[PDB]
Amino acid sequence: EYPTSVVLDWIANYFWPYVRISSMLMVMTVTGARFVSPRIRLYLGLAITFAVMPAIPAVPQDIELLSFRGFMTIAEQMIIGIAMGMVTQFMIQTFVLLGQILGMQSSLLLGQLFMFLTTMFFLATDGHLKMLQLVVFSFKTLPIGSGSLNAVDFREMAGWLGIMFQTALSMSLSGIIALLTINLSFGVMTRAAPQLNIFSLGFAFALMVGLLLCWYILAGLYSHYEMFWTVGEAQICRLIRL
Amino acid sequence: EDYSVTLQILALMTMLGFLPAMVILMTSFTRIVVVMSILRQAMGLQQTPSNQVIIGIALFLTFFVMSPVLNEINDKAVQPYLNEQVTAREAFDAAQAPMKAFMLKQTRIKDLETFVTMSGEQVDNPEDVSMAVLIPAFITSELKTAFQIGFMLFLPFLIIDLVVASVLMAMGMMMLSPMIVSLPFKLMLFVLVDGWNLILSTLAGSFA
Amino acid sequence: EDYSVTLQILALMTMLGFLPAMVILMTSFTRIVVVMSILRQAMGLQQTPSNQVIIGIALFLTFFVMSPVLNEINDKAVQPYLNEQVTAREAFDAAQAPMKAFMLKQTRIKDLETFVTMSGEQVDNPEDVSMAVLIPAFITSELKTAFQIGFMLFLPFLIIDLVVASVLMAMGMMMLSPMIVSLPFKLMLFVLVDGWNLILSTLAGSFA
Amino acid sequence: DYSVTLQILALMTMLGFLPAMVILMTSFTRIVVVMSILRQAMGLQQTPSNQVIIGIALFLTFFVMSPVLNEINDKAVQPYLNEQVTAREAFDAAQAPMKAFMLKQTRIKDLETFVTMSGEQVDNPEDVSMAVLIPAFITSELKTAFQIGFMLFLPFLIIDLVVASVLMAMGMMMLSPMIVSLPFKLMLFVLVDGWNLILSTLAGSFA
Amino acid sequence: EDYSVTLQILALMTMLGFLPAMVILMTSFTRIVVVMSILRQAMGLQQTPSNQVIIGIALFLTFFVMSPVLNEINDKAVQPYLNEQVTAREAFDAAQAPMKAFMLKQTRIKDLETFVTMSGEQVDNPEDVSMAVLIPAFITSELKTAFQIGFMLFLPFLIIDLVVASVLMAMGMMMLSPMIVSLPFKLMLFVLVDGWNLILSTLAGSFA
Amino acid sequence: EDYSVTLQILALMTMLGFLPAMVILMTSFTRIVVVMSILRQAMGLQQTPSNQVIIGIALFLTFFVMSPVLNEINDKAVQPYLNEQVTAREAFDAAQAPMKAFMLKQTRIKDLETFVTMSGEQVDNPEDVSMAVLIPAFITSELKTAFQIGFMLFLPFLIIDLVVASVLMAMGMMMLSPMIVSLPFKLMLFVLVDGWNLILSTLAGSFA
Amino acid sequence: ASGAKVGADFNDLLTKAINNVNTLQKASGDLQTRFDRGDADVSLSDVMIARNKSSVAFDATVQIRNKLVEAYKDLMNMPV
Amino acid sequence: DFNDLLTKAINNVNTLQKASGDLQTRFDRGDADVSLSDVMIARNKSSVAFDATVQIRNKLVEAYKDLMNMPV
Amino acid sequence: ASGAKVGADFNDLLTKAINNVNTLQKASGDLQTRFDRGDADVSLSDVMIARNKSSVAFDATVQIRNKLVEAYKDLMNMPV
Amino acid sequence: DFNDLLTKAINNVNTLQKASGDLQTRFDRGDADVSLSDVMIARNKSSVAFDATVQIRNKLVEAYKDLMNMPV
Amino acid sequence: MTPEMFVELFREALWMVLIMVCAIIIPSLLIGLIVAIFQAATSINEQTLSFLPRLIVTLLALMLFGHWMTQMLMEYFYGLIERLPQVLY
Amino acid sequence: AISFDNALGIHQHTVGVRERNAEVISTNIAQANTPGYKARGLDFAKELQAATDKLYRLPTQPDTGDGNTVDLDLERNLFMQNQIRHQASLDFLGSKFKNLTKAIKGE
Amino acid sequence: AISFDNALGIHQHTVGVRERNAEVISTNIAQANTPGYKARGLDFAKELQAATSGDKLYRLPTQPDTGDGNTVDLDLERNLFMQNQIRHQASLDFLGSKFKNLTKAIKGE
Repeated sequence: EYPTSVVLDWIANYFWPYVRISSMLMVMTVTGARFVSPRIRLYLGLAITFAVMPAIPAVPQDIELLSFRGFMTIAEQMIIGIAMGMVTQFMIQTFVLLGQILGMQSSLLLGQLFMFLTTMFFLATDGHLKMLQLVVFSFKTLPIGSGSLNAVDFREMAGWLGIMFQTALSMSLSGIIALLTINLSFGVMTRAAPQLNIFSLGFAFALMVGLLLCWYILAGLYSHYEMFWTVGEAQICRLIRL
Repeated sequence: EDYSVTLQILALMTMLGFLPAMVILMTSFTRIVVVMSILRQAMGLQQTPSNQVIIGIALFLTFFVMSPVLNEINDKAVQPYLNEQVTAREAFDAAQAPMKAFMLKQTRIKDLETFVTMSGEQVDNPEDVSMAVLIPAFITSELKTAFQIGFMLFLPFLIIDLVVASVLMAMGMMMLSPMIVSLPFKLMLFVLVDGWNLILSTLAGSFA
Repeated sequence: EDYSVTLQILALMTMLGFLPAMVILMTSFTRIVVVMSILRQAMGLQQTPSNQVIIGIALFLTFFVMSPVLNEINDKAVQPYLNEQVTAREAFDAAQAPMKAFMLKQTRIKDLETFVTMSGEQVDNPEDVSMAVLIPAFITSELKTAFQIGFMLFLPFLIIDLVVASVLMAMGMMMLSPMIVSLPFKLMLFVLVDGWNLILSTLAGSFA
Repeated sequence: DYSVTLQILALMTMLGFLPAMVILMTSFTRIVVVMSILRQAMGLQQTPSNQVIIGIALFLTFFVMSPVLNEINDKAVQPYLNEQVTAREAFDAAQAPMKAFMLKQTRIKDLETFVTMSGEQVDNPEDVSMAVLIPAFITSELKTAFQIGFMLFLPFLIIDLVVASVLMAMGMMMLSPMIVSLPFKLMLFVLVDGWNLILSTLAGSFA
Repeated sequence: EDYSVTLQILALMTMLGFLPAMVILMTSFTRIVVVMSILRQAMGLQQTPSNQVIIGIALFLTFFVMSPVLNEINDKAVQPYLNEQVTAREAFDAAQAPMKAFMLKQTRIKDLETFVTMSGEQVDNPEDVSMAVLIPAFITSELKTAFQIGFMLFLPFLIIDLVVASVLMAMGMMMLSPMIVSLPFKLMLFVLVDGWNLILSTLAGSFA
Repeated sequence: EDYSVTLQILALMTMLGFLPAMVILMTSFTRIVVVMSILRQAMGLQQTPSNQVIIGIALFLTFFVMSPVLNEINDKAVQPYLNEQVTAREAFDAAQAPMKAFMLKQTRIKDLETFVTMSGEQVDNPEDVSMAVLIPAFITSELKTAFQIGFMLFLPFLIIDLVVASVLMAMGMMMLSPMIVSLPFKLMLFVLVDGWNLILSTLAGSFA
Repeated sequence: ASGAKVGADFNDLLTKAINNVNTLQKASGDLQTRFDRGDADVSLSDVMIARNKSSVAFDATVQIRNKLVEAYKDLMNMPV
Repeated sequence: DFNDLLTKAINNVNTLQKASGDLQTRFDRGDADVSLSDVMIARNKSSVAFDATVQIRNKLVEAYKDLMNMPV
Repeated sequence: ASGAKVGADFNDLLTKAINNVNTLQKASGDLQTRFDRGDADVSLSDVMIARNKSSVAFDATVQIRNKLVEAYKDLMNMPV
Repeated sequence: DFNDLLTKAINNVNTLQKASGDLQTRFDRGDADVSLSDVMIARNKSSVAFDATVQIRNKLVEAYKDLMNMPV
Repeated sequence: MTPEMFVELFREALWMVLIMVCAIIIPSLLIGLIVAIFQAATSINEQTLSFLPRLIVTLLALMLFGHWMTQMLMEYFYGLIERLPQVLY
Repeated sequence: AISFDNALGIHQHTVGVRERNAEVISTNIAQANTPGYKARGLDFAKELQAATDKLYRLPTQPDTGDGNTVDLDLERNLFMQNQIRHQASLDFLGSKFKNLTKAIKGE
Repeated sequence: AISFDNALGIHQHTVGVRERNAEVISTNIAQANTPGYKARGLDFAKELQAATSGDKLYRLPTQPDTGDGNTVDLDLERNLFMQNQIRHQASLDFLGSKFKNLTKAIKGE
């Protein structure tokens, strides 16, 4: 044999799967966090790619490492990885949306409270393991050589903003109605004497009830997360055509 | 005559370095972000959608709308170049042309006239104007177009807020802030009409 | 005895090293950037146009308005230098002369007066002043000129903001925030007046 | 056995992979992440600085993993210096103490996920290959560090919510609560002796 | 058996490599930087004192407070080593002893107890712990001490911020930012109290 | 006695490495930098003058205000040195004296007193203190002096903000932010007073 | 085909080369000590040939090792 | 003045480079009045000067970059 | 299996190698100075063998130090 | 005393360099009472001392740059 | 552990801040109503009058509940620390 | 392993034996004319065993009354062979450190 | 474009042929004294063409053999071996610079 074929193939058979894996990690909720150093994340991507190597099919040998076609392959591996990563960011920020709408309606940082708890939901439900299982499955059903995200995948991923508001409103509709009715009830009941008004007195009353309602929101938030994850996971499988 | 392999690699790496500029100055990224900036500003949420997801959705939206032009570049320029059918110099020109055509489809005649006189050059056809002058005219048209769409998106939310304020004042409670009451109504009406899907149709299809 | 080829290259590589300083201090980049910054803050949008787009527009504008001086450098200092007609020392002077003349046309005599006294050099004619003195005087004049233009563009948006607040206070809805309702009108006025094309044309015409 | 010239080259090469071994096999990963999360918990951004954070982790990862280094020394280093064992056997004799430590500090679910992804048939958890155990170890340690770190975040988030609501109670909607909460965030950490409490639990967390 | 000259040169050339680590861990540089970092955040200015100036003053401060330990090292270890009175190991031990006395003087017992138990060694007196277990205990003690000092300095500026914010709410102008209207008073308090001298004096005093 | 040519080059090349440190610690760069930051904070714009421009003006001004010191360095140190009239030892000492004299003239007694007691040295007169005890004291006084000048400039913009805030509150509109309304007048006050010439002249004149 | 087969094939290529280099080094060592001890069946020409090949073989081993480490050091300094 | 100092220093560099180049050309074209020692002393003389002006330029640019890259 | 015990053990391992290098250098220097001073019962082969051993031993000491210092710098300068 | 320690070390390096140059000048002038071994010994001592001076300076400057670039 | 246990932790934390904010605010809310009803009875229409009385009791409440809120934050931190084993097991 | 004893092989001892052998041959040539001197031979395998002696050479021709058993034809050939083999041992042992240093430094 | 063939040129095939020629030349030198052995020649142009995409030439003696039959002119073999080594060194420099320039462009260093 000529040693060029052996060495080049392994680099092509390792880095190209790694790029998709690494690109998903940098956009992922947990592995792409600001707390972890890039070096720890880099080693994690290297270790995952090495371990899941047997399940990854051999890349086509037609495309050369030093060629413009190989350059396009690197870019389209990232696009697949970022697609999975953005879905995870969409879910967590939707809960951040849920936290801030309650806080805004509470006459008021509350997004961080929901963001941290939703991160715990992601870790406790083994969401990170499922994403890693999804990306290795992507290697099977969406081969590296022939295959990339089409225009329909971009439009479906661009339509997730409506998914955010609809899901965030659905979670908070019961609480937001409660916030409005008590504030309207407080307004009408104290409207008899225009001397009292509310102003800052209304600020104190609104925030106490808003915090209390957030206590109710956290009581039944887990069920909403489970339904939300199913919607997000289905979108991810649609991207990888599984 | 054709550039050597070493020089072609240098040009390729250079365009990768300027890649963020090409997205935000030549593609549709500027219009989408500005319009989505208005939508976040129109509703009572200040930073609630957060900057990360807006850019990520904008990037995916651009790849959706730039797919025809990107595929046209792929077919006309990349395929002959990969098959070694054409030289690097003409392949670069064959890739530049679809970008120029797309920027012409999203610009205005008045904007081109201002910059072509500003550059102090001579031309008679808009089709062969230099890309250095087309870029400032393209984004200037994009900013004006985005403000038009954003203004139309801002009106229904202003409509809802004014109605709620009038209702509260008419009921006599001059003490309650309209923003807290109006926010769920703005969000509810944004969801039950599926507002984002409508915005996608009027934004992605606005280029054509 | 012109500078040797090795020293000539060393000088040119140093000038490329200070290229950001030359653009941000010796050119029209600063005034355009500041005026765009004031206009962005004048409206309700905080950073909707984004910083990269603002600088991207300014870079093209500052290249177009300085094309005459750029050509004058080429026609008097570069082409004679390449054709082996002028000493490299002479060519450097021939390139610096149009740049100094342009900076003097956009400077204020008060700025020159204070910096000449600050440097403590006995110079009378306002044309043979050193670049060490001219550059701080020029950038000071550009900042003051940008503030004047920024105030000019700010006034119409202040008029809209006061009218909306006054009208809302007339109806007794003091709790309603004027900023949320004012913004669509600010976008409205700026777009039917063709603001983006207008401001960039005036900024281009300002440097004269 | 490999020649003397080659086996000198082998140890010299892997002598430069020592940082690699620390990050993804020993307790350096969990402590740094917990330190980084707690640093973001207080209003200070880089006051502890990266170098001090690393220096504490390096001392901690030596005290906590000291039993691991003891077994490697007496089972691999000592036999090799007495010519009682060969190069490959000594290297294998060092993997076993470290593979045992990594295996016990991971989550079953993560190992179950990774063996499925690696496509190897292993009947019992204690026989998994090191190629699949290393990514499983760091993935589980990341989850543990995030879960431990964010629980430390909660008391500092409690202070932020209390002070922000109090400021909003008086109508002072423009005063930023973060600058007001910063002095109290530092006080909570020093009153509970935080720098000793987290390290004591982190040291005792491993096995 | 004294080491060879080649090893001794190689041994103390390695100390220069670890010199930055000694400053940030075994010296007073850690506390001084932290206190001035919190002091900067206490005032309205975000990064006006600048990192380099903060480090510069800290380096001068840590040099002046560590002079007795540096003098003791020279007069106990360096001079006998240069005069061939003691060997290399004795000189190394003689240099370490004053350094250990300084760290143990400014440490906490509980911090020492925490680390001796984790390491797993017998301790009956404070002056028996190895430097490997004293370094992490010392920096932990310094961070707690630095936080306590920073808290005290923060309080007077917090009082001003609360007063000025409450006064504006008394007149009813809620939209006016307290931060802008409080910065001149925060700066002035730091002036007439002469903070830059007493705070540095306390930092020097706190170590002795 | 006199340092060899190889050692003289090594010392000179060493000082080039510490040139940035000497600019921000031993010159007028720091005070001018701080004042512009406070002046920028006083006005509504937080990043309009731009960091690069502010440092650029600070570098030009510190060249103008340190010219008497630099010329004295040239005359006293360099000219005898280049003509072989003084040794390398005398030239370095002759260069240090004018720089020390400049820092002694702008320092404060209490700041000198603070570090002299901290350094533990026996000093009879301020005009002979060591360099290591003067640099921390000089930068300390410059920071304090910078705050006093910044407070002077902050008041006129603060008064405008207070005036416009109370006028808006009188007319009953408690939801309109005074910062937007005040900004055009803050800019105008800096223009018709010719701020960019008045402020810089005072800063240059503050070292005389 | 899977990616593990390519990795195993690359691993066997490296192992085969190391064994070949090790075989030459041991072969040279025996021929050196056979001629050095005084055995009359060993020719100085064959000994010099043996140690020439082993020296060249090991030098090739050093070059490959340095490139592998440099690539790894390049790899760890990447945005991620 | 300091400006004239900077100007003189550079004019010293090109004078050494100009003198070195002339001696190299005279020796190369076969002139019999030029010795190799004169060429080697001169060409090493300009090499040290040009290396010195490269290092000084590098240090000054690094100082400028450090000063301009600090938050104000 | 205590922190102090292992710390002493690796210190004992480290100080043993340093003493071994020191022994080779002192032995090399002792052989050189006896041959150089004129001692008849000292062969040049023994002098050359010893000083070659010391050079290799000291070269390993410097190279191992560089690996440790670089490894220390890598862990301290990482972007946490 | 630390100031004395630094100057004394520099004075030792400067003294060695002066001795090295002194012997080279005497030997090159043709002085009879100068041996090449002393010249080579003297200049080797100067080379080692100056190499130490450069490396120590580089270590201190590297230490300075690490501290100043630290984000506070 | 399980996501439900995390929910219990976050509800417990939000419950504590509700107790913290209630102890501070309620003294100010009562004074606000007392002044407002007094103005209504006396037909006094100064909207900004009842700001200092709310501020005074709010500051007094913080001083009065200084020890209790401390003891409670520190013990909550210790409670979480002693609950870390739940995570490790 | 990885010790100088194994890295150098037996080439560290052969150089010494070739020096001792050269000394003995030099003694034999010098003492060729002195009567009563018996030629001394060195057994190579003995110093091999001493690494891991000083024998007598039996003449091929009778003496001539001197009793000296030194054959100058034999000594010159044995000195030539020892000198050639001594240089080879230096080459073998010298390259042991050259390879050893290249492994450590990697260059 | 942007391919290793279009980048390296014929400097990769030339090196192999130059090593092949050295093997042929060294064979003639070694077999100089073997009677009946005929000197072997190599055509560079044909070998380079075969290498780029993919018979026995004998050297005519200048003088008759002395009876053995060997037509190896050792004076010519040394001259050709010296020339082959120089041209092979140039080819390595030519091929080595191809990789250095490629690495320089892909990294901008």
